[PDB]
Amino acid sequence: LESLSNVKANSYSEWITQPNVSRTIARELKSFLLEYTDETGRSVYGARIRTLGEMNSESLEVNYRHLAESKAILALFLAKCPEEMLKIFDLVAMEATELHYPDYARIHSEIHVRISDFPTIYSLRELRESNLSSLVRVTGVVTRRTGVFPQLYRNYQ
Amino acid sequence: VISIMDQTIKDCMVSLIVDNNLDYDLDEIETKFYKVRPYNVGSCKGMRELNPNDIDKLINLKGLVLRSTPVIPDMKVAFFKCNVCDHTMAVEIDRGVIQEPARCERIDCNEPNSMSLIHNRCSFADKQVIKLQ
Amino acid sequence: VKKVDDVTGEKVREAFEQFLEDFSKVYRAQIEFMKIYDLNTIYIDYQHLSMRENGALAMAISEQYYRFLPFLQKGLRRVVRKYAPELLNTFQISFFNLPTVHRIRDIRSEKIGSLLSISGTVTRTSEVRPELYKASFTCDMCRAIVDNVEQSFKYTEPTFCPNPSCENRAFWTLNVTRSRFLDWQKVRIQENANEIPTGSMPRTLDVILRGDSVERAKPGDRCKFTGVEIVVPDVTQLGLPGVKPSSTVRDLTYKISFLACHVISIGDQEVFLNSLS
Amino acid sequence: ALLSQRQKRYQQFLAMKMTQVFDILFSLTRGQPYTETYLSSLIVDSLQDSNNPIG
Amino acid sequence: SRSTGVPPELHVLLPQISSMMKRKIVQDDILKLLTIWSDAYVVELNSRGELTMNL
Ligand SMILES: [Zn+2]
Ligand SMILES: [Zn+2]
Repeated sequence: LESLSNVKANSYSEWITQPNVSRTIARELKSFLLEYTDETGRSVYGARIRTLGEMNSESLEVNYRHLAESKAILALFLAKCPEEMLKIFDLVAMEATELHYPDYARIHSEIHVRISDFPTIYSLRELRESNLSSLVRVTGVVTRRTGVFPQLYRNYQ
Repeated sequence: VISIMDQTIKDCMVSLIVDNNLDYDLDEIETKFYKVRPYNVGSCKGMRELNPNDIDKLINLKGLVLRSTPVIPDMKVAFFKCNVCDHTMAVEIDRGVIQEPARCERIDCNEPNSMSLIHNRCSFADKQVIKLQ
Repeated sequence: VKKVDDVTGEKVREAFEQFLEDFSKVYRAQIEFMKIYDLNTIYIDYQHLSMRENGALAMAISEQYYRFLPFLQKGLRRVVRKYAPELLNTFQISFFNLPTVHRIRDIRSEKIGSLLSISGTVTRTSEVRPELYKASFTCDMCRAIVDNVEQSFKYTEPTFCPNPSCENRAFWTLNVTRSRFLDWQKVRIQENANEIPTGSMPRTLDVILRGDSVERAKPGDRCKFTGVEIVVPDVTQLGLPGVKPSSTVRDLTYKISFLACHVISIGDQEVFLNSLS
Repeated sequence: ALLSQRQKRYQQFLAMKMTQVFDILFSLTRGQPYTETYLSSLIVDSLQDSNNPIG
Repeated sequence: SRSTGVPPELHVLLPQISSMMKRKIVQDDILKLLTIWSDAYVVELNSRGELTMNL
């Protein structure tokens, strides 16, 4: 089924929105979150989920490169259509961590995924039109900052 | 007078040139519009002396320029295109009013309220507002 | 229903494509250069344009540029399809090198819709923003979708649902994904000292920049622009003396602005010597 | 003779420059009512920004 | 992310690789990978004078 996700007859976002493809990579994401190997480190994400469920943290942190090794095209789809991919990765992380920490939904309703160590970096003068609707990493200085207020509730800034 | 002068100029071209067989350098003049502007009216009573009974009567004044607005384009011809069949009309202005067609003029296309105004294909005339002291 | 065939524009497009295909071959090379580096704009030199059809093609394009502009876009989209489908699967035109430069006082309503080049010292610049170029909408009564909704200087919603099974009108949802946006910037330029007689006031004018031309205007620069004259909706003309035209009632006041498709700033011996006869 | 050649050369400077001048009028000028005073101010402003300006 | 198949230059790839490796990767490191498997990557040089690699 993973190879079938490579074979695409539509646009990148169009293929993902298909319910069969969405459930296909949902299973593929679910498989990886518990199955990984780092030689001596072995399944580091098993410990990552362990300490995250220990803290009941809402911040679901993932390293970018690790996903691209076990699941080659799964990480690249995440990069090209981050909104569509993270939408279901919210549910997959919820169900995968509930394999280790069930009844997590009893207290927290959602699991927003925090990507880390994304390799491609852009400056504020390099944001081309082609970079729209894509995951980007930029660096700068905090000039203006607003307060904390709830949004239609959850915090917003 | 202006219409008379325009006709007089047309008559002058017809009578004094081609009827006189002098030349024929008047072909385009039949179409172009003229205007004659009276300037040397007798000395007038100035701005502060004007009265309501003087309305619409030509007068004379002197003064100083203070403010000048840029060249405002005033509409003279409107360009309409049908939003479903792309037919183009040419509606002129009659006494400062624009008549928007309610239906497409083509026999085949009779959709009501199907016409649209294209701003940049219209024809405009130069208007300048000047302030005199 | 067969639409009206604008025979004048189609003849322009045929000549415009033939100009691209035949003129010596930088224009073919330019498209390939765009493909390599993912470029979005093609520049055309007007002196090259005047060298075909004994200048008649250039004059016709120059005098009614706003009318023929879609036909030139259709002309190039065929060519990029023909010789660079990658670019087609990924678009602006910019003219320059006009032989005459018109001063700010030459901006008159008789030239609306024609191509002209002006010179004027820049006084202000505004921050760039994206401008809606070609939008798309989805129906409300049904789930139909409307694409390729050109705006043409106003917020134009579709006038009909394309499906006969739906009767929706004047209700739409704006799409933020399939729609395309373009960079846009406003520049205030001022007449030069050498343009006006001594002791006289200098004029001012507002110029519009789109696409790659943005951020090329720097305050204090003696920039030169190339583009066409347009009219934008204006409400400041109300209250002025004189009889005001009306449409039916709606008011239709206008003010003149300039749309520039090209920006250059003008202030080594071998470079200098090559530009002189 | 040297002064004569100075005169001869300088007119050729204007005699050849006129080639790039009839493109100025041909391009965006549209009627006869244009007077020489208005045209002269236009010509100098078109060549003012070039490397070889004209008075 | 590229609309064309032209590979990006090495001077962009290596900084991106180095951050992922938590260790700086230099030009000579690429030649080690090429020695092990000759058909691993295309190694055509860019006309700009910058090394490139591609699948
Ligand atoms: Zn119609
Ligand atoms: Zn509908």
